[PDB]
Amino acid sequence: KDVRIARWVATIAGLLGFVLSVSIPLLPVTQTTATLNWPQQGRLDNVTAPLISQAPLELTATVPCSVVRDLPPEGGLVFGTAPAEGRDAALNAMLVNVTETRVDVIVRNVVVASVNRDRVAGPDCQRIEITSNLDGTYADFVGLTQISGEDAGKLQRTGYPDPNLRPAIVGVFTDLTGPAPQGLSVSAEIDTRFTTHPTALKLAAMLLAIVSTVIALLALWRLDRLDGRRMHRLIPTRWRTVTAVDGVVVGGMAIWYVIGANSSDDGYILQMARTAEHAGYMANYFRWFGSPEDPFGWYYNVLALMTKVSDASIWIRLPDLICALICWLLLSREVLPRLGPAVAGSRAAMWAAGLVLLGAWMPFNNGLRPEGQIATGALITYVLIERAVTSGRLTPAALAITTAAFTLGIQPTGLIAVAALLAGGRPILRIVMRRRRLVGTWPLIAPLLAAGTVILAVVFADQTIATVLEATRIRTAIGPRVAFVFTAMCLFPSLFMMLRRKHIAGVARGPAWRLMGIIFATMFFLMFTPTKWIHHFGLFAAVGGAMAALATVLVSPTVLRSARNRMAFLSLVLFVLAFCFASTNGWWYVSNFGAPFNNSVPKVGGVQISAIFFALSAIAALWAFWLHLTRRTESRVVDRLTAAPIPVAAGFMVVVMMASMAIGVVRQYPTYSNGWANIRAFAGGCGLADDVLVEPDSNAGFLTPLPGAYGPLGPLGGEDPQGFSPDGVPDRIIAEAIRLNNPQPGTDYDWNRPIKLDEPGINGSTVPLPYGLDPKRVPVAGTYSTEAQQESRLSSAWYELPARDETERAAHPLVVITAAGTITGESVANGLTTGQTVDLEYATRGPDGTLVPAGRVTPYDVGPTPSWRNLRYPRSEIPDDAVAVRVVAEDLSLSQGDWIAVTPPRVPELQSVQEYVGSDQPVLMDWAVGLAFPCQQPMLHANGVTEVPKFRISPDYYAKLQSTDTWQDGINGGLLGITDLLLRASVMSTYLSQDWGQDWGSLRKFDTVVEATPAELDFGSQTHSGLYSPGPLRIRP
Ligand SMILES: CCCCCCCCCCCCCCCC(=O)OC[C@H](COP(=O)(O)OC[C@@H](O)CO)OC(=O)CCCCCCCCCCCCCCC
Ligand SMILES: CCCCCCCCCCCCCCCC(=O)OC[C@H](COP(=O)(O)OC[C@@H](O)CO)OC(=O)CCCCCCCCCCCCCCC
Ligand SMILES: [Ca+2]
Ligand SMILES: [Ca+2]
Repeated sequence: KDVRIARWVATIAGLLGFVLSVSIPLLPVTQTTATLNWPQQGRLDNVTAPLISQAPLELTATVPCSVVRDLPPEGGLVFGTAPAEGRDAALNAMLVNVTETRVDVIVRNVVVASVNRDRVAGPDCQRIEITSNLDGTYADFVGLTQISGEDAGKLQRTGYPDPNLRPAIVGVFTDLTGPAPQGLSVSAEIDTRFTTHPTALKLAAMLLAIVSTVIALLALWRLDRLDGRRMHRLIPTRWRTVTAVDGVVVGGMAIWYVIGANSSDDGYILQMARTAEHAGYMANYFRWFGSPEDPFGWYYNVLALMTKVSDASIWIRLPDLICALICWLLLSREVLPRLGPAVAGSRAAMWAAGLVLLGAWMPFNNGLRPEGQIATGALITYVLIERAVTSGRLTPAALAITTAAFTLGIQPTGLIAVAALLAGGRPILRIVMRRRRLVGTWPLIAPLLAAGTVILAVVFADQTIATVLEATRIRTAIGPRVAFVFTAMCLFPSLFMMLRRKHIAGVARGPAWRLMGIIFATMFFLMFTPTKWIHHFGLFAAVGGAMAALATVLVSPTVLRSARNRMAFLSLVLFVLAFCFASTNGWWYVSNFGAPFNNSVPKVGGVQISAIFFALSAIAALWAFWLHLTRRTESRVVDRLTAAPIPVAAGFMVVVMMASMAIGVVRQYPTYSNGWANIRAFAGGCGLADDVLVEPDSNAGFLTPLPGAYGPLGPLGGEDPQGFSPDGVPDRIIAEAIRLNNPQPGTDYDWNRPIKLDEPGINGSTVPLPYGLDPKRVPVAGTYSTEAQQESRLSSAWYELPARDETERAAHPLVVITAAGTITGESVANGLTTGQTVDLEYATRGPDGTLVPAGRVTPYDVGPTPSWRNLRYPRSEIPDDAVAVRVVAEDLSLSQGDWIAVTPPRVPELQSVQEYVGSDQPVLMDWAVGLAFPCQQPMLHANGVTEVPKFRISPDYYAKLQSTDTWQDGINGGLLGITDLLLRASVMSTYLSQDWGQDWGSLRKFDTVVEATPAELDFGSQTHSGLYSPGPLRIRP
């Protein structure tokens, strides 16, 4: 017979799936082992090898005694794991130095083996053995002994047991030259516990597990088919017909996909995905020491396989569109009819569902973070559980358990899906205790275990359990957007109306209560979550639309035979809308450019709009009170107003968002907008790089001074300069920064530079200059003083503008003046910045062959005050009769903090970012700017080692200072330790093509402290047990 066959098959297949799937984590795996030796080509030349883990698994080194005899009297590095002139190299690295009397080994601010030099060069000493491993950091000087102290007579071994004392390796640097001596050699064993590939056994077990689970579910299907019920071959009318709500939702989703905003964590996911295939494992790439997101990481591998085609924004986030359409179909054609005949008979409920799904999908679930996919999985789970309860079969329950497992394996906030299994638990238990009689217990229970457990074969493919435990150890040791509450405003009324009246005429109790309990359970899980509650709201997009479709029926006049309650509900909706129109931080970093309200709350007329909604709420509530006092019923006006409040509210918010985005596009057309760039991607577009402009050499367009008799200030002051002095700038003023006395991460080389220069400029200046300006070609004038103050003027010489041509005039849209002080100028974030006057006065050549002025131009001064920053003067605001131009500066403030400093102007020689950086140079793109710079190549990493970057792109000042500098600091596991220790940064002069007051971000050039070349690593392989760990990593002292 076939029933007994299917029983046996189900049992054996499910048990095998459970066993093998539990065993996948503990099974062996092949790891590639890299190691690094510094003398490579038999010559003493420096070498770079930036480890992303900021420490090796072990280090050994051997140094003869003769090398000390070869250096000069003032020797230096015999070797070091970072350059001696680097930033905090003596705090983060190993250094073997010779200070003219002592041969010192300095591990991180710790002096191990400090020994005289006249002994090491003697005839007794032979070698120096240095070893840093988990057992400690020790150094032995063979042939010698301790002469002084309590340790006298015993060997010259010295050091400390501390596994957190292992150095940070970004190379092997020295000061020696020539051939290599016999014995000098280091050996670093790099940590590569994450980059692996499976054995044949593990792979075969995973494949057999998936096959057996499929076999078991097929056999359980053949067992569920024992009842005479069948699926009819015809499709129903609802899946065949099409409506207008379908068109509205689909069109809105498409238009928002192209034109609309994007989430905040996009570059995070994109850079992880792009670097995963070269690495060999999904790394976070910004934090936590190259540790993976592998326990919740398979969607990222889907994105990584997608990146092999293109990295555009219109392709990599197609899953959002797919999942949106799937949610809409499953919600309109499987969720609403099963709630009852009332729902799916009305149109208002369908409009409510569609519009709420739109409004919740818009700010959050358009991007790359998987919140919308989680919502889709939860909806699929609910649908399959309801189909199981209705049809009485157990296969959709198993498929729903599988879907819940995967939805949890996307992101830890997928536990919402599991809530469905907690709601539809007792029905499935009833089914199991009902079918236990006909067929036994194990044929049913085994496939469910196999379904729940098959996720371990996908989640632990390229990883083991020890790696995951280590990654969690690091993540726990180190630390860790319009408001929408349609969810709550729809959960409260449906809840109270299901509690008030027991049974509703034409509505199902079970499905509604299950949906409501799902939502309450996940809100419970989320209030315990340390992250802010409002950020995780895209999970309630589809289920929230379902609850809205339910709520629009439980408040209509067909059930609520009282007007006062409906007016109260209207007051509630309007109060909610006011609370959502007030609390809005804005949009995030590229959608907030052309939006109407960028630095305020909405304000039309003469007072904010939230006040108008609170006022409408007040009228509604007082009207309800009057209805209560007149004790009337069934007034036609209320039946006209309270026909459908929720769809009207949702449509209002939808139209608001779409209008904001379309206004941002039309107001900001030729330069960057999300929609314009995405439309441009089909034609070879590259995003913000196409619009952003940069000066390769920031001294290229300095204008020629006309002839004149001038003073010691030079041509810049001019014929009566008062209160301006060439060295009139404070000690430490730098480019786009403030130079706090205590340091910060991710800072340029200008911070730690000296105060004064060794050689003065043309005029008697000593001030450093920001953007690579050579003080032998660029004068300065400033008014800061310390003995007594005075009112200061400056009116420079007429600087001859270049020429009168059209192509040149098109390529040269600016005249720029570098200045530091409190200067007035327009902007976007904060317009009309009050302060002192630095203006650009232009001329028109008279008929006598002589000059005479016409007017002035006011700048666009974006950037931190009182930093060295570029002041922008467009050439569109200048008449084409212009031939000459001068600076006019006034200081009418006797306070010691209101000071001015200026340089001469320049018509820069610009070009785009894509024309200079290209798509082959490595770049350190922060986690905010990856979706606008897709064509740029990030700094990959493979086998523990990274690539030395040549550039760094970053967001605006406050975001760089508050978000990225702190996230990927070296103390927390980021990449800026490597760059701060190995490289020296310098900020560049960048502009945006037609928004001269917008702060798109910053571009920084990296230069090398010392000349060096990449390393030739040595490879091998080892097979592990699955539970193997070579001790813990270094994360903390
Ligand atoms: C990767 C994501 C794939 C999602 C699949 C969703 C398909 C939805 C649209 C299909 C068109 C159907 C037209 C049939 C028209 C039709 O006859 O309706 C098919 C059936 C309802 O059938 P009838 O209406 O004939 O049912 C009898 C009733 O009329 C009487 O009550 O609806 C379903 O069961 C749909 C749900 C399938 C869901 C299966 C999902 C299982 C795979 C899980 C994927 C996991 C994703 C992981 C997380 C991201
Ligand atoms: C009831 C059964 C339902 C179907 C269950 C899924 C079927 C199995 C398909 C994936 C097995 C993994 C691939 C083999 C594993 C293998 O042999 O290669 C393991 C491979 C090791 O490669 P290396 O470490 O050399 O490099 C990989 C790197 O290049 C990328 O990280 O790592 C991967 O590529 C990670 C796999 C990502 C997996 C992406 C797929 C995620 C599942 C998508 C389907 C989920 C929805 C299911 C609907 C219910
Ligand atoms: Ca791997
Ligand atoms: Ca002053």
